[PDB]
Amino acid sequence: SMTLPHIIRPVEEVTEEEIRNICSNSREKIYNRSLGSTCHQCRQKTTDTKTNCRNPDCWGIRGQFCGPCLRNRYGEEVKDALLDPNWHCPPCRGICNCSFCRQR
Amino acid sequence: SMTLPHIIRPVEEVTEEEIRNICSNSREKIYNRSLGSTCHQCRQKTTDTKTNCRNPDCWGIRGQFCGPCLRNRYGEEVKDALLDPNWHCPPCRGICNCSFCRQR
DNA sequence: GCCCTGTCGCTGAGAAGCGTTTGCGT
DNA sequence: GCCCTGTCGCTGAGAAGCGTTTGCGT
Ligand SMILES: [Mg+2]
Ligand SMILES: [Mg+2]
Ligand SMILES: [Mg+2]
Ligand SMILES: [Mg+2]
Ligand SMILES: [Mg+2]
Ligand SMILES: [Mg+2]
Ligand SMILES: [Zn+2]
Ligand SMILES: [Zn+2]
Ligand SMILES: [Zn+2]
Ligand SMILES: [Zn+2]
Ligand SMILES: [Zn+2]
Ligand SMILES: [Zn+2]
Repeated sequence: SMTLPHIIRPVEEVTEEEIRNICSNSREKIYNRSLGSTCHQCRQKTTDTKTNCRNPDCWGIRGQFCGPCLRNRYGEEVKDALLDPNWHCPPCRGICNCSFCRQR
Repeated sequence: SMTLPHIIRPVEEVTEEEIRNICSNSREKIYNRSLGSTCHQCRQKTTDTKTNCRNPDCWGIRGQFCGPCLRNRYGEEVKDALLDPNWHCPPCRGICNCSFCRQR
């Protein structure tokens, strides 16, 4: 299988450092092929904090969104999403507008 | 990867025995977990001859249909499909009416 | 030029087959 | 009953991240 396992992170396990590491400008991202995480929207693998979809039916990394992409494409803040126990990713809500999902 | 490789069989390599082995009644199928092939429509893995999708963009076993399913669900004969160099499976044509594909 | 500082292309990827499985009531 | 002899449920499955990548011309 090519799919990375999806693990749901509880809201009470979100730390201050992770909140401070949410990207505020896409040009300031730090790339890392091993420790980074890929944002579903912009498809860049970087070390900034990204969202975690808490829908049990979600899979893979489709639920991971960076700071700028979540606010610019959906008007939501990553910090609010990380502290929301019922937050579902735009792919799970069927409203993703990335270049791949809006084709069909 | 869980996907079986898709191999396109040329029309000139279809033999008489394979044509004679096309299923004419679903109750007469012979099941075999190792040598059988799965029909996409009825999801039964049997030894009767099934279609081969010749679209290069096809993948997996979605293009394999048994005799009764092809004629009853799409009005096409497996023998005609096997001898058609440009035959595409109903999933490739977006007209599949199996229980999984017609949901969405 | 303006303010809200932003994004898509490409490769290879995209289940399969078991059990609980065989038409409609027009 | 009829003729054309038929089909769905369930489990686990359903990419990810590289390069060619950063708003519109209203
Ligand atoms: Mg391939
Ligand atoms: Mg069986
Ligand atoms: Mg009815
Ligand atoms: Mg799973
Ligand atoms: Mg790179
Ligand atoms: Mg324009
Ligand atoms: Zn992003
Ligand atoms: Zn999700
Ligand atoms: Zn998307
Ligand atoms: Zn079949
Ligand atoms: Zn096909
Ligand atoms: Zn189908």
